[PDB]
Parts: sequence; C-alpha cells; structure tokens
Amino acid sequence: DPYAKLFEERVIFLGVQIDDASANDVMAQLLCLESMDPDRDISVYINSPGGSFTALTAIYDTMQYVKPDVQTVCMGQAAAAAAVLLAAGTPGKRMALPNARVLIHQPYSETGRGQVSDLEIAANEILRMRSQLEDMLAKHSTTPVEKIREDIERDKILTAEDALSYGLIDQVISTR
Amino acid sequence: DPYAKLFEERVIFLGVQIDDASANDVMAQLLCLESMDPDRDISVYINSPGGSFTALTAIYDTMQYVKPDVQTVCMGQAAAAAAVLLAAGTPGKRMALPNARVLIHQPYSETGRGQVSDLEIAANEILRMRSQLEDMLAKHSTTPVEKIREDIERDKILTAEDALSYGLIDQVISTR
Amino acid sequence: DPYAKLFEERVIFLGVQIDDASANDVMAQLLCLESMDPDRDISVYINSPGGSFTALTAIYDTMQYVKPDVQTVCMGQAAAAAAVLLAAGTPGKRMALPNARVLIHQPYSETGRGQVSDLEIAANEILRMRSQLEDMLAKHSTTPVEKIREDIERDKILTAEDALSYGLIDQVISTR
Amino acid sequence: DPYAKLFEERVIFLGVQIDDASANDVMAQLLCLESMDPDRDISVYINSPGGSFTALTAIYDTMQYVKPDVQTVCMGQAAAAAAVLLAAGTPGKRMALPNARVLIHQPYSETGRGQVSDLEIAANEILRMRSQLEDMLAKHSTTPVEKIREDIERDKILTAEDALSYGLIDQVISTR
Amino acid sequence: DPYAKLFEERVIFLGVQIDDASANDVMAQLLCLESMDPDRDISVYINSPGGSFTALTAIYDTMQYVKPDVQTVCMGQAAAAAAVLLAAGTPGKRMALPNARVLIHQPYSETGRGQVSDLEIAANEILRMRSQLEDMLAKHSTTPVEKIREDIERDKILTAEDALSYGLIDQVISTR
Amino acid sequence: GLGDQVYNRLLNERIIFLGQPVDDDIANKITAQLLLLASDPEKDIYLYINSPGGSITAGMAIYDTMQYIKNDVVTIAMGLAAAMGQFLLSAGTPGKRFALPNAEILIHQPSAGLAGSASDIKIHAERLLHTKKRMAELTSQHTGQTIEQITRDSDRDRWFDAFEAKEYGLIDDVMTTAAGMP
Amino acid sequence: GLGDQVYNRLLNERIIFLGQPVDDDIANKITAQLLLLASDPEKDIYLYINSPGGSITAGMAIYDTMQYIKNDVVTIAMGLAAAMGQFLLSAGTPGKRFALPNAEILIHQPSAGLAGSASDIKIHAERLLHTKKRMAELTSQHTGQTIEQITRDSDRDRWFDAFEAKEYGLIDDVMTTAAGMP
Amino acid sequence: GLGDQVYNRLLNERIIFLGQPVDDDIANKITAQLLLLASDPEKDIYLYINSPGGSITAGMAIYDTMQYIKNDVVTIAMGLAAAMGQFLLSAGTPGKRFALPNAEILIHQPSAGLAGSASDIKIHAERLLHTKKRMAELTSQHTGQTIEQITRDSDRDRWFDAFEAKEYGLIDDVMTTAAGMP
Amino acid sequence: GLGDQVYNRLLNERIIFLGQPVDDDIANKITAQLLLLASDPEKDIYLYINSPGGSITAGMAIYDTMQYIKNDVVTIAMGLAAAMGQFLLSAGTPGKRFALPNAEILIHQPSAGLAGSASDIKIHAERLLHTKKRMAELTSQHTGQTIEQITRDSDRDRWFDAFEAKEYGLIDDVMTTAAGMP
Amino acid sequence: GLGDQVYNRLLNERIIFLGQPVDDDIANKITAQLLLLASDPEKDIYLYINSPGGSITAGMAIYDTMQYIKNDVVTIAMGLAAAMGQFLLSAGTPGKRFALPNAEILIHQPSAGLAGSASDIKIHAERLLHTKKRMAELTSQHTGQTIEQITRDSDRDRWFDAFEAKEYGLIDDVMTTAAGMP
Amino acid sequence: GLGDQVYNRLLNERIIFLGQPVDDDIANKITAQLLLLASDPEKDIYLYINSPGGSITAGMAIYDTMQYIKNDVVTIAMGLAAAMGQFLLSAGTPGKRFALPNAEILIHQPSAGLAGSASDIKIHAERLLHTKKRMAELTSQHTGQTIEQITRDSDRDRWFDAFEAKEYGLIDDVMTTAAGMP
Repeated sequence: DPYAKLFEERVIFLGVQIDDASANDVMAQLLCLESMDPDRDISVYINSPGGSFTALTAIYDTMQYVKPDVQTVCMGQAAAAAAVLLAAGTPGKRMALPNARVLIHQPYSETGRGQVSDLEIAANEILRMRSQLEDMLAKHSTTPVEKIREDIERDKILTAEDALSYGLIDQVISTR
Repeated sequence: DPYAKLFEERVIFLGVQIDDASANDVMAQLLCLESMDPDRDISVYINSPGGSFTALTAIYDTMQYVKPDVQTVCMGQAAAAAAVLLAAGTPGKRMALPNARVLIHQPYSETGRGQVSDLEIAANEILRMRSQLEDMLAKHSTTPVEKIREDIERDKILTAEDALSYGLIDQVISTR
Repeated sequence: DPYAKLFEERVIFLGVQIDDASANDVMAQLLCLESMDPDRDISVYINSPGGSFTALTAIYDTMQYVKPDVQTVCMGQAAAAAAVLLAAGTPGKRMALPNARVLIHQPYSETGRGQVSDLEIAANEILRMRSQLEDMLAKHSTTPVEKIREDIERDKILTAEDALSYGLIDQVISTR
Repeated sequence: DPYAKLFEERVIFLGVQIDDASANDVMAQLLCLESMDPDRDISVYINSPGGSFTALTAIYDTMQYVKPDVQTVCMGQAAAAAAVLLAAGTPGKRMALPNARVLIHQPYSETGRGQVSDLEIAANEILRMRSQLEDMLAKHSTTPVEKIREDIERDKILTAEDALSYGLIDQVISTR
Repeated sequence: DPYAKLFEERVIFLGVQIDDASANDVMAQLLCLESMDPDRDISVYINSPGGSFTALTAIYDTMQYVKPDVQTVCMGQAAAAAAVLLAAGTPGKRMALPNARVLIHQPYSETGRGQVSDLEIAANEILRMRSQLEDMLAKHSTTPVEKIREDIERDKILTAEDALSYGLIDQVISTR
Repeated sequence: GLGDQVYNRLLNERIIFLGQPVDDDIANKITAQLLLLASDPEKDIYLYINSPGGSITAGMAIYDTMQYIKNDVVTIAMGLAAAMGQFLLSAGTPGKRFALPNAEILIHQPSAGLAGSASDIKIHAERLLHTKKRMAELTSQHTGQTIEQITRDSDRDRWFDAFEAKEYGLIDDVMTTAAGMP
Repeated sequence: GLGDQVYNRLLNERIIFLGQPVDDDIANKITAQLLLLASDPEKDIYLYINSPGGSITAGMAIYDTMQYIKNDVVTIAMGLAAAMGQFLLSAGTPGKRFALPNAEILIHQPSAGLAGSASDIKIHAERLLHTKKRMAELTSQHTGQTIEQITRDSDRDRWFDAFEAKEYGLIDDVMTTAAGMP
Repeated sequence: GLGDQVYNRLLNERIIFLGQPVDDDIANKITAQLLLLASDPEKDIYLYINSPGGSITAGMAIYDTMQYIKNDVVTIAMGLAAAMGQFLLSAGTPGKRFALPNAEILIHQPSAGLAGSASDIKIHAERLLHTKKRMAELTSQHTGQTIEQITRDSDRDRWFDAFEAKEYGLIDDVMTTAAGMP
Repeated sequence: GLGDQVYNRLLNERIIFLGQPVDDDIANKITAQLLLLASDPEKDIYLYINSPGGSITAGMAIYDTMQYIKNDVVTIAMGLAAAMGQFLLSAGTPGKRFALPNAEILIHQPSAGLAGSASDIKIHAERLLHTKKRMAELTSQHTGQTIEQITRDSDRDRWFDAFEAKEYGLIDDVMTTAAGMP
Repeated sequence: GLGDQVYNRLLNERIIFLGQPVDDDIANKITAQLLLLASDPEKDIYLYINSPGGSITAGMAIYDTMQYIKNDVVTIAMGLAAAMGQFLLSAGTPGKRFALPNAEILIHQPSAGLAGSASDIKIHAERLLHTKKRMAELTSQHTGQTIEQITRDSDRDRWFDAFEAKEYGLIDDVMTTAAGMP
Repeated sequence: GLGDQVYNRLLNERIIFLGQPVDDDIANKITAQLLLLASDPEKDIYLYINSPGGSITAGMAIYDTMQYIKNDVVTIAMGLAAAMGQFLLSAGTPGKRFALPNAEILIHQPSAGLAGSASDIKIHAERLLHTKKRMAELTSQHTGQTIEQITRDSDRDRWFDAFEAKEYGLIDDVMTTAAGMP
C-alpha cells in the first residue's frame, strides 16, 4: 500500500468526507507521528467536501495540541469543514495548488425530532456552535468577525488567488 | 498483484471512472514516484469514461506539480474528463494506440434543490468552471479558445489520426 | 492461487465477460510478460461470451503492440468479443479445442435518452465502429469485407472444423 | 487450508454446480498438474448437480487433452453435467462409492426473447448440442445411439451397481 | 484459529447444517487425515440439525471408506442427518455427552413443479431413498427393519441414556 | 365500466364469456351464470373460450355444471383454447362445438407442485396420477379417440389447427360467416 | 368517470376505440362490442386504431371476429398503428381503410420467449414459425403484394407514411376532411 | 366525484381540458370528446391547455383530429404550455389562439430512448430524424416563421412570455378580461 | 362519499375549498369551478385557503383565472396559508381579503431542482430568476409595499400573525364572528 | 356502501364525528360540515371526539371554525381525547362540554421536526415556541386555570380520568344516561 | 356489493355485526350504528361478536355507548370472542347474553408497546397498570366473581367453553335452536 510508504515520509491524506472513522484515523496518525522526532514537520493534503463538525473539532484540536508544525496543502477542493481544517495549519505554512477551489458556509443541521424544550436546547447549541466556529475562523484569518458574519450567510467560492487575498491561504504553490 | 509489480517499473493505471478514491490513489502513486529520483519518467495509461471534475483537477495539478515528466498513453477510450488528463501530459510525450477513441464535451451537473440565491451562486460557479476547463484545454492544444468553445458544445468523437491532427495527442504508436 | 503459478508459466486466462476491470488486468499481465525477455510466447485461453467493445480494442491493441507473440487457444465457448480476440492472435498460432464453439455477430448497444442531435452523433459513431470491426475481422481472416458483412447480420455459430475452413482458426488441437 | 494440501497430493475437488468460474479453476488445476511429470495420475471427485454446458465441455476437452490419466470417483450424487464428466475419465479408471447416485437427462435451456430468425438459429444450435452430447456419451459407454437417445428423454436415476451394468462407471469401490 | 490446531490433534468438527460445502470440507479433512498415519483414530464432534441428503451420504461413504476408525461424539444436539452420521461411527466408538439430545425422522423434500411423469419419477426416487436410509439405520442399530420404520413415522426424541438403550450410541461419557 | 355494460347485454341475449385463466373466482362466476340461465329449460347457451387454462378443480366444477343443466351448451373457440380450456371446449354437446378459422388449440398434461414429508408426497403423487388418468378418460370419451392414443399424444404438447382439431374430434365444424351457427 | 361516458356515447353511434396494447382483456371487450353491434346487420362499424401492438392470439381473435360478422368494418388509423395493430388496420373491408395524414404504420415480425427442455423448445419454435408464416400469408392476401416481398420486407422494422402505406396497399385512402367517410 | 361532475358540466358548454402529460389515454379521451362535439356542425370548441408535453404519436393524433373536424377550435394557454403542448396550442384555427398574461410557453426538440442491434438503432434514428423534421415543418407552417429560424431556435430550450409568444407567432392575442374572447 | 357530498352542497352556495398542496390537478379543478361559477356574473365567490404551497405554474394558472372572471373573489385564510397559498390569498379583490384570528401566513422564495448540461442549466437558472422577479413584482403590486422591502423579507422565510399580516398589507381585515363576511 | 350511510343520517341529525388523527383532510371536512350546519342559525351542533391528535394547523382551523359560527357546539369525549383532540374538546361552548364515565384525556406539549441551515432552524424554532405559548394561553383561557399551572403541567404527559378532567376544568360534566344530554 | 346490502337489511332488522379486530374505525362505526338505532327507545338491539379483540380505548368507547343508550343490548357470541371481544360480550344487559354451543371465549390481560425516556416510560407504565385494574374491576362487576379471582385467572390465557363460560358468569345462557332469543 502506498499509504504506508507515504506515512514513512510523514504525509497524511484527507480525501473523503469528515466522519468519526476518518477523524479517528487522522488523529491516530497525528499522535503516531508526534511519537517520533518532534522536530520534523507534518504534511496534510485535503480534498474533502466536508462533514461532521465534532470530528472536525477533534482533528483541529489534535493539530493544535501536537507540538511539531503541520503544513496543509489545499488541492482538488476544500469545502466548509475542509476549509476550516485547511486554514488551521501553522501560520506561514498553508498552501494551495493553482486550480483548487475553496468554499465556506454556515453550519447545517436537523435539530428536529423532539418536544419544544429539546428543540430549544438544540437550537441554542447550534447558535453557540456557529458563533464558536466563526470566531475560530476569524482568528486564523485577518478579517474581522463581522465580515465573516456577512460572508458565510450564503455559499462563497474562492479561487487560489482569491483565497490568498482573503487570508485563508498563505501562498499558492505551482511547482516544488 | 501485477499492479504493484508494474509500480516497480513506474507504470500507473487509470482504468476506472474518475472519482475521489481513484484520484487519491493516483496522486499517492505520483507523489511516491516523485519522492524517488526525479530523473525518470512516469508512464500512465488511461482507459476511462470520465467522472468527477474536482478530482480530475487534483490529478491534473499533481502531474503539473511534480518534477519528472509524465507520459500519457491513450487506451481503448478516453472520454470527457479522461481526455483532459490525456492531453495534460508533457509536450512531445502524449501518445495513443491505433484503435483508441477520444471524446470531448462540456461539463454536466445537477444543481440540487435550493433557493433562488443558491442556484444563482452554483450556476455562476459552473459557468466559471466551464470557462476554466475550456481555457486549460486551449492552452494544451494548438487550437484557439473560440474553436474549443465551438467544438465542445456537443459531443465530438475523434480517432487516433484525427486527434493527432487536432492537437489532443502528439503521436500514434503502433509498435514498441 | 494457481493463477500466479500459471503466470510464472506465461499463461493468461480470459474466462469472464469482457469489462473494464478484466481488460485492465489482462493488459497488465501482458505488459508484465513483455517486460521480461521478449523471445518467449504468451498463451491466452479464451472462454468468454463477449462484452464491452472499447475494452475489446484495448486488449487487441495491447496484443498487437508487444513484440512477444500471443498464441490464442479457443476454450469451451468464444463469442462476439471473444471471437475477435481469438482471431487476433499471431498468424499460424490460433488454435481451438475439438468441442469448442465460435459465434460471430454485429455489435449491440442502447443509445440512451437524449435529444435528436445526440442520438444522431451516437448512431454515426456506432456505424463507424461496426464498419471498423468489420474491416478488422476481414483483415485477420481470408474473406473479404462484403462476405463478413453478409455473415454478420445475424448470429452464425461455427464448430472447430467450420472455423478452420472459414479462417477464424488456423488449427484444431486434440492432444499435446 | 486442506484444499492446497490435497493439491500437493494431486487430487481435485468438483463439489459445486458447473459454472464459468468453477470450470476455469478446475482446468487451471488440471494444466498445473500437467506441468509436473506427465507420468502421474490425477484424481477428481465429482459431487455436482449439473451446470452450464459450455463449461462442462471446456473441462471435458481439457481432460481429454491433458496427457496423464484422470481418475473420476462419484461423490454423493452426479447429475446431468456431472454424469458426463464422471463418464469422461480414462477407460478402466472410473469408480463410484456404494451410496452415490447418478442421473442422466437431456439438456435444458431458456431461449431468450427475440425475433423468429434468432429463435430458429438458437433452436437449431440447441438440437445440434443435444445430438453432440448424446454422441459423446454413447462413445464413452457400451450402449448405442438409439438406447442413449431413448433413455435421456426423461430423468433416469441409476445406483452404483446399475451404473456399472449400464456402462457409466467401471467399478464400485467399497474400501481402499 | 483453533480449528487448525485441532486439526493437528486429529479432531474434526460438524457444527452447522449439512450442505455441499460443509460435506466437501469434511471429506477433504478426512482424506488429509488418511494421508497421515493410518493407525490413528479420528474424532468427529457433531452438533447439527441435519441437512441435505446427498452431502450426508457423501460423508457417510467417506467414513465407511476411510481406513482408520472414526470415533463420533454427540454434543449439543444431533437431529435427522446428524443422527445418521453419529450412529455411523465404528462399533464401540460412538459416544454422547450427558445432556445432548438425539432426534430421528423420515426424509423431507419438496418435489418442484413439473409434469406428471417427472413427479412420478421423483416420488419413486423419494421412496427408494427412504427405504435405503431405513436399511442403513437398521444395519447400524440392533433394532429390526419394522421397528425402525415404525419409529421414524413421526419425530421421536431420545436422551443420552435412551439413545444408549435403543442402540444409536454405544456409551455416555461424563468425565475423561 | 363499458366492459361491464357490454357483458351485461351479451349475457342478456344468451352469451357467456370465458376469457382469462380458469381459477376459483371465474369458475364460480361461470357456474352462477349457467345456473341462472338454466331458468328457461328450452333455449340453448353459448360459451366463448379464449383462455390458456388454469386450475384443475375449477375446470372440473365448470365441466360438471355444463353436463348438469338441461340446456344444451354451444362452445366457440376464438384465439387460444389451450390446456384445460381445450377440455372445456371439447365438453360441449355433440354437434355444437365449433372454432374460428384461425383458432389454435393445445393439448397438455397436468402439472403441480408439492412439499412436505415423504408420506404426504406419496399421497399427493397418487392423487395427481389419478387426476391425469381421469382427464385422459374424459378426453377419450368426448373426442371418440382411444385412450392409448390420447395418452401418447398428451404426453408432450401437441398444437392443433382448426381443421386438424376437427379431424382429431375435438370440435365438430369450422365456421366462417354468421350463417353457420344456430 | 368521463371516459366511460364518452366511450358509451360514441359506441351508441357505432364507434369502437382500440387505443391500448392488444392483450386478452381488450380483445375480449372488442369482440363483445362487435357481437353487440352485429344485431343490426345493415349498418357499418367504424374502428379507430391507435396502438403499438400486442399479443398474437388476441389480435387473431379480433381479426376472426371482424371477418365473422356480416356488417362491414371501416378502420381508421390515427397516431400509431404498429406491429399487430397494423395487421388489424389492413384487415378492414376493401375500399374502406383510411389513415390520417400524420399517422405512422409499422410492419414488424413476431417475437416470443420460450423456456423448458429441448423437446418443448423445439415444439414451440415450430409453432412460432407457423404463426410467422400465417401472418405473412394473411398480410399478403389483404395487401395485394406477393408473399416473397412481404417476407423480405418484414425481416426488419419498416416505417410507413400515410402516402407510402397507401401505395404499399395497407390502406385505401388518406383522410383529410369530414366529407371522406360515407 | 367533484372533478368528474364539474368536467361534465363544462363539457356541456363545449369546453375541453388538457391538463396532464399527453399520453395514449388522454389523447384517446380528447379525440373521443372532439368527435362527439363534432355532431353539432357550426358551434366552436374551446380547448384549455396546461400541460408539460408528452408522447409524439398521441399528440400527432390530437393534432390530426383537431384539423379534421369542421368546427373551429379555440386554443387557450393557462399556466404551462411546454414541448408538444405548445405545438397543440399553436395548432388552433387562425385568429383564435390566446394566452393568459402570466402564461408561459416552451419550445423543445424531441427526445427518445433506443436499444437493440446496430441496424435497428439505425432505423429508429432515421425515424426520429424524420419526426423532428416533420415537427419543425409543421411549427413553421403554423407560426408563419421560416423553417431555418425554427430549426435554429429549437435546438436548445427557449422560454416565451405571453407578449414574446404573440410577437413570435405562436398565438394571436393575450386576454385580460372575459369580454375579449368569443 | 361524505366529503364529495358536503363539498357539492357547499359549491352550491358559491364556496370553493383549496385545502391541499397546489399541483396541476387541484389547479385544474379550481379553474374549472371558477369558470363554472362565472355563469352568473353578479354573485361573488368565496375561496377558503388552507394549503402549504405547491407548484408555480399551477398557482399562476389559478391566479390568472381569478383575475380573469368578472365576479369578485373573496379569499379567506384558515389554518395555514404558506408559500404560494399566501400569494393566492393576497390576490383577492381589494377590500375582500380576510383571515381567522389564529391563522398563520408564511412568505417564501421559490425553489427548484435542475439537472443537465451547463447550457441547459444556465437557461433554467435564468428562467427561475425571472419567475422570482415576477412573483416579487406581483406581491408588491397586491400588498402595496415597495418591491425592495418584499425582496429583503422573502430572502429567508417570514411568519406572520393575523394582525401582523393586516398591518403588512397581505390581508384587509381579521374576522371574529359571522357579521363580518359579506 | 355501509360506513357512509349511517354517517349521513347522523349528519342529518346534526351529529359530527371526529374519530381519526387530525390532518388537513379531516380538518377541511369538519370545517365544511360546520359551515353547512350553520345554515340554520338556531340549532346546536354535537361533536364526538375519539382521536389521538394530529397537526397543529388543522386543529387551529377547526378551533377557529367552531368559534366562528353562531350555533353553540356541544363536545362529547368518548374513548380517547389526547393532544389536539383534548384541546378541541375543551374548546366547546361553556356548560356544554361532556365526557363519558370511562373517557380518558391526555395533555401533551407540541413536537416537530426541522431540517436546514442554522438561520432557518432558528426561525422555525422561534415559531414552534410561539405556537406552544399560544396553545398554553388558549388552554388557560378555556379551562380557567392559571398560565403557570398549565405550562408546568404540560411539560410531561399528564393523564386525566373523567372526574379528574371535570375537576381540572377541561370538561363540565360526566353523564351515564341519555337523560342529561342537552 | 353483496356484503353491504345484506348488512343494510340486517341493520334494518336491528342487527349489528362486530366481526373484525376492534380499532378506532370499527368502534366509530358501531357507536354510530348504536346511536342511530337509539331513535326508537323501546326496541332491543342485538350485537353479534366474532372478533379476536383490539385496542382498549376503542372497546371502552363501545362499552360506554352500550351502557349509554336506553335500549337493552343482547349480545350473541359466535365463533371466537377473545380479549376485548369477551369484555364486550359480557357487557350486555343481564339475562340477555348468549353463546352458540361451539363458541370460544378467551380471557386475556392487556399488552402494550412503549418507547421514550425513563420519565415518560414511568407515566405510561402507570397508565397501563391503571387500565388493567379498571378492566379487571369492570369484568368482576359484570361477571359476579370476586376481584381477586378475576385478577388471578387473567394472569395467563384461559379458554372457556360455552357451558364453562355460563358457569363462570360471562354469559347467561347457551342456546341451540330458534326459540332462544326473546
């Protein structure tokens, strides 16, 4: 399997929807690579349409807890949950390929089956979740919180250069 | 497994519909071969009817990103998305088999149920992406952008010699 | 698996209907066998009811590209795509078992739902493909194009001696 | 698993319905055992309820083509397709266990929907296949053409001693 | 798995419904154990509710044909076909655990749809099969033909001591 | 429905239709219609057959009812009269069995499916053999052929043209125009 | 609701509609309607055909019924008249077969699907060949062309325009305005 | 219950509704209704069209029936008149085709699905080409536009407002009040 | 049974019920009922709306028919009047739009599902934008608000109470007892 | 046949049955029946309730219609009256709400299911809270209890016997014989 | 067809049938029939029971209605009277409960299916216990046995013959010929 050989080179692939199993695999790999020399960097390639928020948060927290730097390479596409993880790399080490597309939009959900009290509790949870995600994304970018309020109200799709200008991506790589 | 054995001779296959998993496998193989010495070419055989488009773009800029040359050989058929990758090989190193067929046409999609604003945004992105694909194909061929726009509006099917004349390939190989 | 052991003996099996995966596997085996010393023959046993016509031509082109010869032995039943591959072996090295049957008939398809223009283009391609298969089979046999056209309109079933007389097979082997 | 261990002991098991995959496996084992010294016998145990008629013929032709003797023993039951293979062993070397049973009957088919011409062609080939199978069975038994044609008109079930008397087998083995 | 380790200990398991695959596996195991020293016994543990007739008869004929003794131990339950195999061990070497239960009953089948002649032939086959099983059971038990016929008309259930008295087993083992 | 109306008027005149596989429901409806039309013991009854056959017991009930009532029953075969429908067509009163020029007739032997213990299968197989023998005997009685010939012919499917059916004895005449039937 | 009332009021004017695939049910219905309208033996019956074809026996029964009654049958092709529906359209009384200007006629050879042992398949294949020969002969009789021409032409599917159908012989005239029918 | 009653009460006033996809059943029903209303020879017929289109042959049958009867047919577009429904709307008698102010019309080229051997597919593709050419010719004849303009415009889907349709030639007027129609 | 009877007895008093999602069938029925009641041009028509919305073309047909006839149409909102049902409720004649005290009115923007090539998707997206603009214009005309505010509020759903709807302009009065309806 | 006639005679006797879950269909039917029976301004209407509840908007429509007409509505609780059914039972005119001795009544807070983006979910959750508050207010108004007690009791499911319901204020009396019925 | 007619005649003869599992639908129909027949207050009502039982609420509503009207109810047990059907059979007026000689009576205890949180399940389990206690109390009141014996006997399923049921107290007499009913 080429995945193990790439593991020997300290590269990690996230090329599916974010779920519990994928997050488990990714954070296990991150802890493993932390177990070796803590001075080598980690390379993550993301081509994902997004997924669950809690698994996203687990991966994000593992990224910031693990001591060596994690560099992220946008590729193919990076949707909502993929965009948050892509922008979560260490400053100065977030990259995108020339023809990659980046999308950001608000959380979605189904606070549904339930009485009135349960739906109220779930709705407050959802509003808090959205506010926390937006604050997190605003800290990892240069834009203020109000701009992010206005920008993820609907779908906004950015190219590589637009992502560089906005602040999601540090620099766009064309060749090694 | 003969696939691993051919991997030792730096030979990669694209024999299924282009999807996220197949694209991930192809980039992993390309990155693994690039991690070896950068002075040996990579031979990729294409027999596919097309598929997902962001995954295609990921494979495309992966090929454009690595240092060693990638030689593309048409086989059986190379339609739509497969045609883009076949013509994306390094100049002077794009070949086709005598009885292979090549097809080109415009992108297809299904903008799902949504409000008017969502459909507007998605349709704008689709028009942008059609323009980008047409420009990319125009650069890799001798033909201008307007001609590529005209010929892609419907289905056009080319043989080996027709593809050689048009510019999608460089030569047709009959024997080793 | 005995298949690997027969691989060490330069024996390739075609016992399923022709599809994309089977054709990819078959040409991978052919390329692997050609990669070693090119002064040894390759033996292909065909027991198949036919299949896709693009994968057909993929295998056919691979057989006509390698330098090592490919001896083709008929097996049980060889119809449609199997018959053309059986007749595609090197001259003087196409054999059939005494109780095997060979079937030849014209291509079949289903021009899917589309506008008038799409169906026109697809039907033109289908006619061109049928003519190309006709010419290809005519060259590998001794019969002219008109005779093959007449015999291809409906199903025509041939036994071993009938195939020898017609020209699809050079010899019928009973023992080694 | 014990199947490989018995393969080293050059015994072959046919305990499923005859199909393309099973026939391919069985003749692959037959050719493999042929690849060893041609002066050692091969043992085949047949416990099958029948199957396809082309795969039956492939196995039969491989058995008649492979040089060393093939031993066939009846195994629980040997239905129509299994009966032909059981009686196809070398003369003087076809056996059955005391409580195994043998069935002979004429071929069955499902002529698919089609035009009258296609139905005529398929029915003609069906009659030819019936006549050829009856002739093959008659050559391997002492009984003439007319008796065999009469007996497979309906189902006829024979026991071990009855099979020995009729000519299906050569001897009944009760112990080693 | 422990199954191979018990294979090294000459222990064979029948813990599922009797079928073609299970019968073939059991026969392979018995022949392999014959390939070993022919002066060592074979232990077969039976926990089965029955199954197909022909597989049952194949296993029975193997046990009667295999030269070393086959000791059978009833454990859990042994019904219908499982009772026939349990009582088919070598005399003096058929055992049952104290809390196991044994069931005997007549054959069951479903003669599928067919013409009157086919159903007549199949019904005669069924009657012959039922008579043969009765005769085999009477041989292995001390009871005469008439009694065994009378008892299997409906379901009769016997415990360990009752089975020992009847003659289906030879001894009841409590502690080794 | 339009079909219900036209069937009502046709039954009013004297006509009964049988144009579907013979099951319990249609056999019950045929018996009811015959019993009602038996109110006038003098006028005849016409039965039109276009059916591929069906269950044995339902057809047996229809045959018994046709042979029961005092009114003569005229049978007409249009299109297909196969399997037990052929038996019903041949069961009309002598001299009043016809078929259309392109009417096609098939003779078939019974088939059934069984399941259970080996003791029940014996009984059901014996009953199936008895049913086959009864059908052969009734066909031999109604067409005038010998029992052995009927058995040998019905062992495998035989197909009959209208003239071949008339020669065989299944029907009495072949009509071409409206002046051929009473 | 509507359809039954419209069809009943049309049948009151001796109009029969055949606008669905030909199976046993609507063949039975059409035979019943023809038999009912046969009560008055002087007035003609008009049949409107828009169907893609269907079963062979049912259509043959309809054909025999149309040739049975004394009243003349006028056939009108509207929309599509394909496969067995084409055969019924050309089966009308000579000089009284018409089609609308934008109607399409299709000639198609029979098809069937068999299953069973070799002997049964042989018997059924012979019967299918017999039916094909009968249909070719009847089409030749009702069209005026030779049997060989019909046999050669029916191997594949041939489509016909109204004027092409008239020249071929399947119909007698092309319908334009209300002055056409008597 | 309600729908059948109101539809019958409206048909008593000579108003036909075509408010569903055009298939064999609905085309048969509209043909029957037009044939019945043709009994009175000088009273006009109003047709209301709210349909997304349908089968080609059924629509051609409706078109031929509308062009057949002597009574003038007034076509009215309410809601949607797309694909073949547009062709039926434009097929009314000249000067008596109207649409509501928010009516919305679509022009569409034919589509089909084929399967079989190469020869059968060739035949069916030729027939589809012929059908498309015939529809283009009929639309050009009814709308007063040149054939080339219709062929070029119908390659993709073109949507029309009421005034755009009036200028194009599909209809002649746009209603706003009941006083504007006969 | 009971429902059809009570609805007929209500329609006898010029009352129409629209109590299900608006599709082609219900729009056809409502148009037929309005056309039928338009025979007497001096009596008003009452329409009771309890619907969650539905299709766009069907609702446009209903709206055009309501604006078509000479009779004034009184719209009554009971229960839920959401999506396009709100549009139909607000489309009644001025001064004759009412809602019950515990009724809910919801304002929505259109949604659609598209599939095909990029050119077809472009055409259909443009048509959807045109439909949205048309609905905004008509709502602004009927409620008296400016076209800008309606765009802003329709963006994401907005629920309205009876008094809130009356203040907004969607309805004209809120009724409590039977003295208020004309 | 049977199952509608008895209901028709009962409606003739001014008896309305509500014995299945409350949805759009049955709310429309009950509103139609109430409007029809309102033709006589001076006779009371009796409503029998045996239902487990249903959609909120349908119950609101029924409640508004009951409060609309001039005739007094007498509610009888038989079997089960839960969730919306209990609210409708308590909505009868004062002094004329009754239950059978073994009638069983449940009070239950609303529930719903949502899906979509965060903003849409926020809007729908706010609407659901508003609906719950409105239901609490209406129940407090009808039973004479305080708002706090009702909103505390409805948090979970509370079950009421006939006498417990009478003490609570949901009903006015419980009878055993037809003597006490108004 | 037939069933509705014969049931209508029997209802005209003051006969009610309960021959299906008891659910809201059948319970609303039987209560409607009882209320309808209660118009004449001096004639008895006969109820025939052949049912395996059903829901508690529906049967309790039927029981309340039976105890509600002034007319005496005579219950006849035919076939099977199990679970709730037995409770209804024993609920007739004293001296007028009968059963056929080969009737079958079964006493059963309630069963239910519950889901939700651990606080809702507590409430529903308490309600189920209350329902079982009420059913036992009513059965003891109607049979004359003590409550303890009824509680002990209904823990499992107990089957009763006609004479055993009469001795137990569930029925008053066992009838054989036509002289049994009053």
